[PDB]
Amino acid sequence: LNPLSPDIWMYVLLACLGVSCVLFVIARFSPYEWYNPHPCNPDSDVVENNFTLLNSFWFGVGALMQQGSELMPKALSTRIVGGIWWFFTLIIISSYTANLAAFLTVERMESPIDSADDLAKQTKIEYGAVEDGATMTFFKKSKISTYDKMWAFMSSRRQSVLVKSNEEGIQRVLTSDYAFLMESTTIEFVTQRNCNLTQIGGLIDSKGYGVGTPMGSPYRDKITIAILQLQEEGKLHMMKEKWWRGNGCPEEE
Amino acid sequence: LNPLSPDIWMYVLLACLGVSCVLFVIARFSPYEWYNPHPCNPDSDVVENNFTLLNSFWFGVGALMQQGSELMPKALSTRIVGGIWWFFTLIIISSYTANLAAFLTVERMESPIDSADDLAKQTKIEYGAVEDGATMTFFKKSKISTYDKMWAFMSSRRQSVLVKSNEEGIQRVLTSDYAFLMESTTIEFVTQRNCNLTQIGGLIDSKGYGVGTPMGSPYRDKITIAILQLQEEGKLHMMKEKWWRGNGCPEEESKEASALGVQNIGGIFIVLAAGLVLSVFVAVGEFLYKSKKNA
Amino acid sequence: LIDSKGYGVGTPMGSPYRDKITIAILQLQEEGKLHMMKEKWWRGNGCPEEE
Amino acid sequence: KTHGTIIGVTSGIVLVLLIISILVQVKQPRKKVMACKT
Ligand SMILES: *[C@@H]1O[C@H](CO)[C@@H](O)[C@H](O)[C@H]1NC(C)=O
Ligand SMILES: *[C@@H]1O[C@H](CO)[C@@H](O)[C@H](O)[C@H]1NC(C)=O
Ligand SMILES: *[C@@H]1O[C@H](CO)[C@@H](O)[C@H](O)[C@H]1NC(C)=O
Repeated sequence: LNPLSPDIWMYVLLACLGVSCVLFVIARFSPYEWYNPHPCNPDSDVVENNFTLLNSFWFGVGALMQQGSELMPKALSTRIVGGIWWFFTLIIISSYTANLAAFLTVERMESPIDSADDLAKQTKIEYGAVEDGATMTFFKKSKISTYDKMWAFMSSRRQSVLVKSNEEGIQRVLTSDYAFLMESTTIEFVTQRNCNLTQIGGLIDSKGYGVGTPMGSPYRDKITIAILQLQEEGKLHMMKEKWWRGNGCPEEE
Repeated sequence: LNPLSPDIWMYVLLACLGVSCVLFVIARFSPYEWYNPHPCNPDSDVVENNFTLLNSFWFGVGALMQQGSELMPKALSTRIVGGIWWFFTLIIISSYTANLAAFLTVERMESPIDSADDLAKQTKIEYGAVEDGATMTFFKKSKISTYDKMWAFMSSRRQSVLVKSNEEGIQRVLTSDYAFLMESTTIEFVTQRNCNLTQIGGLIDSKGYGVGTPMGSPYRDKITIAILQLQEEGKLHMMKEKWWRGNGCPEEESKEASALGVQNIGGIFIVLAAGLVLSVFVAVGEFLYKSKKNA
Repeated sequence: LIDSKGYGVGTPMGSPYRDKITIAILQLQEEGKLHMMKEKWWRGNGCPEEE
Repeated sequence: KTHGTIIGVTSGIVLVLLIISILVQVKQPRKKVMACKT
């Protein structure tokens, strides 16, 4: 019912009722309309209109309902009125399909924001990040003009939008237009286990997860070999599954 | 009738008349088009032609709308006319809905807010601001990379966008399409007064009105508390209103859906009422004329 | 990305340059110069206009 | 639905149209019964 405002719907109601009743009260009081019943009617004296409330009421119902009913009118007045009814319903329903097509197309042709630079150009959607989470710091020291102007916008809010707490920016995004630029892993974790949330764009940066050791650590090279073994095997894949999608998938829409 | 040329709007009516009259012509001198009244009885005439002067016009009308009557002819030389008729009807119906669709789709796509925050990437309204006031001084060195472009374009055409003063700015706006750019307080007040003048967009920056004072004077730090007290009372808000109330602009339909309504559909209902009252008029006229023929 | 692999520099055992090159790589990575020069040498034509 | 009916631009128009409709519907079965008699 959306593509036609409920200011017209009652008008369909009243207009239909009026057309039906008026066309009947025109048709019953007419001298031509009475007609002989019998097929081989040898000029009998039983001519009468057939129209009953049911005959005309759903005549209007069918015409409004975009389907020719029975009981063609005969008199000039009834015929012109029924023509006006046909015209009215035609124009209304044609308009209806027009507007509904308008909605469907205009929705279909929208484009959701996707690119980090696409957001750079944008102003209403607010970028965000847990400040000093090593992310916005990179923006401080970024050299790409895009990242430079994102950092400029960040400084422009001056912590008015920037939050210090991950979950808090999470809810901000849940409730407002907020970006809250964070690290990839938490993104995947939350998204797979959340509603209404999406990974967007690619990966801006290339940080790495490693093992910290002193200059002298025998296990350094050994563990390099070990990790190349595991990643060659990919047990880390199933581990990520276990702790990201093993809860992600059951909680996945 | 907007999604069609009125030329066609009258040509179609005259073609209605023409097709009807030629239909009656072809029906009259047609042998096959004489049905037998009392058909189960073989003893009668063949007066039944399924067509009067009334019938031809009637079927020209009622065939058009996708209901149709049951007054079909039976001759091949007739059906052919009817087929061309229904083909013309199909073409006009397929055109009309489509064109109305194109209209409304363009209207939906007609975003009116001017981007509501950045007339940047529009490059045609020719916005402006109070010359060398506080605004451009912000736009100068403002590296937000959107409002920068605004500064660039106001810098280029720094002969028509830079305006003498507030009154002259708003008068230039009233003159022609000229978006204007200055302090939200005056914006609000003057739009609080010129009601059908329009508020645009939310906030851009935020500055401070406080109280100046001799340097290091104790007065400042003991008027600060008074200011804070007035704030945390609320006298500030109602006091602000009392000088900013002015005259309230009548509301405008922003939130409510631009789904089709009566402001865009209405005329047809009044068309209906006028036609049907005309119809009852001519109906009682015809009844009395029937009686006059009898009486 | 179906798989994960990394291009690294080769050297025999005991090379002093392993660590001095790791730190250099990290600094240049934080410089984003790698990013821009990767863009350049992987730029090519770009997308035409197709709408 | 009380407010929905009552609140409209000049529901008075709504009521007038409803009155016309109801009254003419009342007119109908009179001629229905008279036709049945005739
Ligand atoms: C959609 O956007 C509105 C805009 O304020 C926001 O309030 C709302 O939480 C969002 N989500 C839903 C489900 O409406
Ligand atoms: C997603 O939004 C819906 C409303 O559209 C809400 O009922 C649901 O709780 C939301 N889920 C979240 C925020 O995870
Ligand atoms: C507002 O209404 C007045 C009517 O007196 C008219 O003169 C004026 O042009 C309208 N528009 C503006 C922006 O004032």
